[PDB]
Amino acid sequence: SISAFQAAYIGIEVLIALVSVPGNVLVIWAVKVNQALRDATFCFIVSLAVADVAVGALVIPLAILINIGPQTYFHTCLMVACPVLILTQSSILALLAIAVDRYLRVKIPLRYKMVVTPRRAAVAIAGCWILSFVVGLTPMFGWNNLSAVERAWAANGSMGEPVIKCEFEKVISMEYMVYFNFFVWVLPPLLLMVLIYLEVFYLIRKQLNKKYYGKELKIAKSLALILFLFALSWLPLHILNCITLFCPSCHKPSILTYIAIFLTHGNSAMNPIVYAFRIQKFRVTFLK
Amino acid sequence: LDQLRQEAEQLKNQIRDARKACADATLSQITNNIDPVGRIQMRTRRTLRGHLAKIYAMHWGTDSRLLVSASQDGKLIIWDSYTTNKVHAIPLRSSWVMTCAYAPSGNYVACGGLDNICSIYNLKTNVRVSRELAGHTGYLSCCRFLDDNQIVTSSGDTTCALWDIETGQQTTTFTGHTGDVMSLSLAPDTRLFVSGACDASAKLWDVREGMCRQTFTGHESDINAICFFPNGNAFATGSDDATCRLFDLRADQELMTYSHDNIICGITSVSFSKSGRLLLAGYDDFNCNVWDALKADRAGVLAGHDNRVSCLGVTDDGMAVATGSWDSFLKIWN
Amino acid sequence: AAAERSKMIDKNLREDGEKAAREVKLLLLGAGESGKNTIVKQMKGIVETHFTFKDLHFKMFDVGAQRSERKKWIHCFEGVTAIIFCVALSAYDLVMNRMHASMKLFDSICNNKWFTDTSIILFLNKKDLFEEKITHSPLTICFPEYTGANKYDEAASYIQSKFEDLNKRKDTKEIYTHFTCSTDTKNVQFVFDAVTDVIIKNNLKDCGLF
Amino acid sequence: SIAQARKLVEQLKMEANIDRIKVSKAAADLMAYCEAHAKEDPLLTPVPASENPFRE
Ligand SMILES: Nc1scc(-c2cc(C(F)(F)F)cc(C(F)(F)F)c2)c1C(=O)c1ccc(Cl)cc1
Ligand SMILES: Nc1ncnc2c1ncn2[C@@H]1O[C@H](CO)[C@@H](O)[C@H]1O
Repeated sequence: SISAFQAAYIGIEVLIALVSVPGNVLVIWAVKVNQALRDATFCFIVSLAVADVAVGALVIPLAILINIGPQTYFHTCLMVACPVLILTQSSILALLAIAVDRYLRVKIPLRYKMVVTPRRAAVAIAGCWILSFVVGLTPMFGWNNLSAVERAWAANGSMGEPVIKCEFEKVISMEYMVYFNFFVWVLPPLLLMVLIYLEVFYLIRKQLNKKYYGKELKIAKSLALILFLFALSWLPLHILNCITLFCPSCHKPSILTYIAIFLTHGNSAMNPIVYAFRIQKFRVTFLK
Repeated sequence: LDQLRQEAEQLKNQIRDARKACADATLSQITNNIDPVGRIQMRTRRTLRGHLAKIYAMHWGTDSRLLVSASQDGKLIIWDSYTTNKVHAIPLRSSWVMTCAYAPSGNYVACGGLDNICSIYNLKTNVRVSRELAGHTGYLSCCRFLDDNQIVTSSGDTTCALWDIETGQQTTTFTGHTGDVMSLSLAPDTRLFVSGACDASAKLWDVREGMCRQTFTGHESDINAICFFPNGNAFATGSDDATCRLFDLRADQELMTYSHDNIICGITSVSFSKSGRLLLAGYDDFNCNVWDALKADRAGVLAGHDNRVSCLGVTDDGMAVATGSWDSFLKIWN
Repeated sequence: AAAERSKMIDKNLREDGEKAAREVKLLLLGAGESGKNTIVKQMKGIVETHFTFKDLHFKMFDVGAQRSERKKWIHCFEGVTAIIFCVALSAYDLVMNRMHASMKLFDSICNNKWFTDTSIILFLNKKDLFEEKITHSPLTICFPEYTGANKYDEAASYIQSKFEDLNKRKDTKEIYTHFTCSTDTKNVQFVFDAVTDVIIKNNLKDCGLF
Repeated sequence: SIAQARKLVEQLKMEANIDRIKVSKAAADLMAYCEAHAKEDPLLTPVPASENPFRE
């Protein structure tokens, strides 16, 4: 039995899915039909597109399945909820990898392609995906609400495995989502991207001061738009998780949580239009 | 200077009347009755990967298995096309190559370009330069082996030359073109060759007498490519005016034009299949078009490259065509 | 085996092909008596000059020897990092004019099909010989429409403005104009600085920032 | 310019005296070659997989 705002949330989520799966598969298709896009930067961008097409196709239906909340065994609900964390963390670490790649293109520009080879780009992509799998499988490594819900299952008087209404706050402990997901693997990626793009803009503006103000303002608008999309997507949901853990006698509506959830998932809709669509090689591949 | 040009003009008018005189029909109406070849859908059977810059030339060996390729990465690669194995990778002293050739014996390759040098490489010694044929004053645009001992060359200096490789001398020179010579093609019996130039003319040369027997005009712009019909009695040209034309030696005139209104790009390379029925041509529009050489309708398209087709060739046994491209790959089709 | 020979040869291809991909290739184009020769003395058919400056390998190809039409071999240099163009300032009166032929040459290479995205390094030469020859004759012999005081500074900046504004691709390529100096260090240094600016802007265009 | 022009005249002089055949005969000879070799042309009349060396 869905609510009134619950139906609007599922509608915005499937709208986000129908924007995020064709746009990201266009980026992957344009990489495959072109040979000049075999560089290191385009490996990072197709890694972001793989992570975001997995978000648009496998995190949207799992999030709607969690939000509807069917009566479900506990470990079945963990195996539903953990691919959400796996693939969304893959999105964040891919964004940090593109920022480090853009930082190396401006910092060491002459010896860039003898430092960042597609072999080293491939092990960096594998490192980001292995780290995202480690983070998302932590709530199946024994950090989960299972102890609290089994004590309530024993206090209820039922015997055996606890079967619950499968929601995200019921199987994933908020100590994981605040102390380990946000404060380690979401907020230091956001702070590193802010520091890197400040230094990228300083090095760009130092080279362009060696007709130029318009290009410098366009670069600053492009960098600030990228940082604003990451912050608007990932900070509202995690501020609400920090509110839930730190003030428990502290009320917030459920429509506010639904709004924050699809912001997190709609990061992956706006990724092919601010990362790959800004490249001129991608645009002349799109129209052909 | 006055009398000579008027006298020459009479000669031009007389040849035109003579050429028309024996034009009792056109190839198209003679060949209207035969069955059309129909659509040909050649698939890529191999993609030869390993060049790291534009490919400008290739040539099949006479064993129909080995082929040599020349690229602006400074490498001459010999491929075993059956296995995709690289047999040799020859490091070039100058990377600005425009042509390569495989000797019919399999013992030698040749290569050259903007260095104005035709370098001969002995494959049966690693492979080392055995001769650098010097003497052209413009870029080397084409070269073809009569045998291991002798190699005919074409050059941007408007001349062609026959070289004795052992002694290193131009033994016969071929002058008379008034523009850059871009391509040449050896007759099957190797006694004649034809050349194509940027004066929009083709010229038939007799190797041992050393002069031009016949000259074929008709194209509206540069001839980038030329290839003999397999019986040695005709040849085809490819031009920047987006047309191919078939020229007959004994009738001393054009027989057929191969073009489509929706084809506006230049032609870089042409070759006939073994029976002569198919004329395959490489185009600036990234595609290869396969023409029915007898009826001039397009029979098929080979669309597998991301940049200009710069070279192609059909095996001596007719089993395959290779295409080479500026996008750094070679593909084998049949 | 044959696949062992194929893999050893393929290893040498990737090794030597990236070793020759960290080297800046600079096409050198100029007119006759335009000062191409002086530049190659400073920094050290087709002649290729190789020099290493500040751990950067530069390959400079002087293709002026070829007398053949450019349209048949200019596509071999489509991948050059930049084009070094040498202009003789003193040759604005010499011989249909030499500077007008050099401007027509410049406006052909700049607005080529292959050079749309490749920046052009512009070198103006003989500025010392230009200083005496600007008093014996005005620039009205070269440019009739010129209306300026007969001093080196304004006239040089006017000839530089004439050479620059022939760039129809104002968005995609940049012309870097340097008057050649007697100091050997300075001329090579400008080339390194111009190439670095080209490499940085090429890196920025692959991000999507530029 | 005169010396080059005289050289051109001799070439055409040679070319003017040659024997030419009629296009009707010329075109027939080319068609006869194509028909006689049609079965030995693997690109015209494709061969079975096993016979084809590249993809058996
Ligand atoms: N993560 C971020 S950062 C900016 C937006 C955004 C918001 C809106 C909104 F209507 F909610 F205000 C609209 C759009 C736009 F793309 F439609 F313009 C983007 C989002 C999304 O979550 C998002 C929401 C819906 C869609 Cl389909 C695509 C993305
Ligand atoms: N409080 C929450 N309620 C529901 N889902 C949440 C919550 N916090 C995080 N998530 C999930 O975590 C993902 C990001 O790690 C989101 O896409 C969302 O599905």
